[PDB]
Amino acid sequence: KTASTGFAELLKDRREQVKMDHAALASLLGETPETVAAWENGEGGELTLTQLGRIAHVLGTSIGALTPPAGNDLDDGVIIQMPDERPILKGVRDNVDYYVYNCLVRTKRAPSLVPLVVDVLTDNPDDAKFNSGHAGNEFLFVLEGEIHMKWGDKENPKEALLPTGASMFVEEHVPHAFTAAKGTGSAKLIAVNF
Amino acid sequence: KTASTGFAELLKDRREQVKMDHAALASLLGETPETVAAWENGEGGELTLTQLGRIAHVLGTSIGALTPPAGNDLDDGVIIQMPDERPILKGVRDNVDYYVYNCLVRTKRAPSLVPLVVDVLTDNPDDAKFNSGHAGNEFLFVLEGEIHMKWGDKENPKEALLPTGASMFVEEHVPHAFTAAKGTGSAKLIAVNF
Amino acid sequence: TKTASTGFAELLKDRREQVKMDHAALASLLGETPETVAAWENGEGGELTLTQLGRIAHVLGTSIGALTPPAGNDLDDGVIIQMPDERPILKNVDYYVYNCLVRTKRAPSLVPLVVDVLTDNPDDAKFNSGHAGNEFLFVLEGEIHMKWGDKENPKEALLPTGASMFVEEHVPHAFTAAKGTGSAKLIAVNF
Amino acid sequence: TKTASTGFAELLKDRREQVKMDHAALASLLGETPETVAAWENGEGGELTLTQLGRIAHVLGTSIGALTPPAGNDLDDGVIIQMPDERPILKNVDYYVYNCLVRTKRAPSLVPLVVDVLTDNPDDAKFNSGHAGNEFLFVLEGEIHMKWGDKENPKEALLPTGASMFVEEHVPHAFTAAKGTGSAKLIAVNF
Ligand SMILES: [Hg+2]
Ligand SMILES: [Hg+2]
Ligand SMILES: [Hg+2]
Ligand SMILES: [Hg+2]
Ligand SMILES: [Hg+2]
Ligand SMILES: [Hg+2]
Ligand SMILES: [Hg+2]
Ligand SMILES: [Hg+2]
Ligand SMILES: [Zn+2]
Ligand SMILES: [Zn+2]
Ligand SMILES: [Zn+2]
Ligand SMILES: [Zn+2]
Repeated sequence: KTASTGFAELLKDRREQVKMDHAALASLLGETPETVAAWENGEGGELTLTQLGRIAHVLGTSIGALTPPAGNDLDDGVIIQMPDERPILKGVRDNVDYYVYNCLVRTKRAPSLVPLVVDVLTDNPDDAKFNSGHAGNEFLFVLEGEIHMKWGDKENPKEALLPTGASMFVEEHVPHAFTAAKGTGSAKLIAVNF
Repeated sequence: KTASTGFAELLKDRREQVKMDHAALASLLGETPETVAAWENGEGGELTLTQLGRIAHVLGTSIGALTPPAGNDLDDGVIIQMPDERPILKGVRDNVDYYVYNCLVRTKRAPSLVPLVVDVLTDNPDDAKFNSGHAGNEFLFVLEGEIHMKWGDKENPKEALLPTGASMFVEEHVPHAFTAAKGTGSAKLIAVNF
Repeated sequence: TKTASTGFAELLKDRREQVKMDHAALASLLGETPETVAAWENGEGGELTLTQLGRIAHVLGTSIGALTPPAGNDLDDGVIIQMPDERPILKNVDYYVYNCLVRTKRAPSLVPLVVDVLTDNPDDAKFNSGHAGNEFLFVLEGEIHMKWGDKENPKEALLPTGASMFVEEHVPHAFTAAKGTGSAKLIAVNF
Repeated sequence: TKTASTGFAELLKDRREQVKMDHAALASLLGETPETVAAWENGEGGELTLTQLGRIAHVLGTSIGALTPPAGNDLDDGVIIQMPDERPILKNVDYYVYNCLVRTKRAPSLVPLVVDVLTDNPDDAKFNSGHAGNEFLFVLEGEIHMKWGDKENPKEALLPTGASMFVEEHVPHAFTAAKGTGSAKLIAVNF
């Protein structure tokens, strides 16, 4: 139910898995057997990131293997966000907005799902600044106006115009950048990273 | 480059993996060693689904392990669909349309990605017919009007109203159904199964 | 068949519905009638060729593997045993005998072997090019001379009885018995 | 530390950027200053407690594991060896001795053991409740009496030297040496 109960359980499981008793694990970590027992009784909440790294190391695993998954924030399998709930970040250069990011619903049950409405306020394709690609795949859909999309190698990009209603898939690790089509003022798209 | 070259390569790999020569594999399948060799030389294109099932069985694996992945239809990591390319299926009951499905971009590199614009033509929540849930997760976003969403157990559903701009996540295997809000005529949403 | 065609029948239907194609839509793309597509979804797809399956998977934007069922279940309440008398052998030809241990469709990548290592000249060790998966090894009898990495300048280890080893996916490796000791035996578990 | 804090630093930044939060946004949600969040992303997060990490992961809609680096690499060009003299032991207490074979951070679920089985009374076999992963077993010495499934009415097998077995994830099982044969030995590979 918490980081430390989650840890207590996963710690005990791993330790038993590798056939160590409290004393063996304690001897590897500069603690008493009693202290290791306390962790497994849910008293590990004040362990530091550094100490957790050492525990994972001596158990031949990662901190992730010893900590609980993200958790469940769903309501019988669903989560809903109303339109006046959306968080917003602005893409700014020299106190000029280039993008506004309208954050749509997210869930701990699918952490890589990041959907956004992007207001695209630059209509100078020169302004497009390449990222370096995502860990995951991405789906885009043009809601308003027309997008000038660039992808691949920032030095010699591939480019395309996407009118309203166009849809696109960008594979993991593919660098990309976009603005509105030259001189057309502004555009809007939905981007779903997953 | 084809089903049969893909198979030829995967067949040889598996057979070598389990330490069988052509003769051993041939003796399990009612063929000569030469025939099995021919398959590995790319001559398996006329093998039936049934015969493939038997080959997979005797090799202790699945037909999928012996056939190539979906393939690559991307253009330097991307695929784009223009708005007048979209395929359409209609949800019809007694020659009355309830839904129109406007199929957005798909790719063999991520087969479970199925994005749709759904025109919702029924505004009677009684008309909502539950599916039985998806293999994958689903993201929804209301583009026009207002949606009456139902989910969970069809006998005692959970329900919510989603106005324009609302967004929603439905976990794998969660049954759901939707119409437009009662009496409001019609609505439109984007649904991204992934 | 029953399982392949019945499994194909169910997954075909699921996938078709998933991409919002009715029988008529799918049938047209394949040059078939809707009744033919219906017949496949009724379990009558057993005579479809590998090439035809490739085209169905293509039009459905997916793979043959996605439209076909997993390997079956050959376990007896979660377990499968192999008795020592029941091992298949393949004799890296004449100087290694491969005694195949238990395998299961529920974990097709698991391939455990007892390898009889009959060469004791490390100079003749022949490097493979690496496995697709990891490997665990345990020296059962004798003493093994293991080589790995770059065949031109390999890492090496002399491994007495009871030694154990892990070889990561794609790492080239070779073994012989230790120079002049005759023969050795290991258990190799590819997983 | 270096690796945990440096790894946290990089993944924190990636995730923050991914969900479109600047330092100030993240800092406010955590009751911290933006300079503090900047300091973490500069490798100064080593003293963060398990509880504080839980809250950072919570606000970022993810897990601690997603914000922390994988287990390191302890391999020598793709390989790790363990010599027979180097086995850790745990003595299912007094009648099983567990001799730990080679393990690696590159495959943390791989736990191979030599199990010395010192009880030869099948009546006393104690059932575990099943593993999280699969298991491969090979009878090294003697003869094993294996039980599995329902402890109330188990499936059983007498397994002579050289027998091999696969036990699927979550299947309860127990073993002793065969009645009155004294002792036995197997290699168990959990993977
Ligand atoms: Hg945000
Ligand atoms: Hg935002
Ligand atoms: Hg369609
Ligand atoms: Hg469609
Ligand atoms: Hg074999
Ligand atoms: Hg064999
Ligand atoms: Hg141990
Ligand atoms: Hg041990
Ligand atoms: Zn992107
Ligand atoms: Zn759905
Ligand atoms: Zn090998
Ligand atoms: Zn076990």
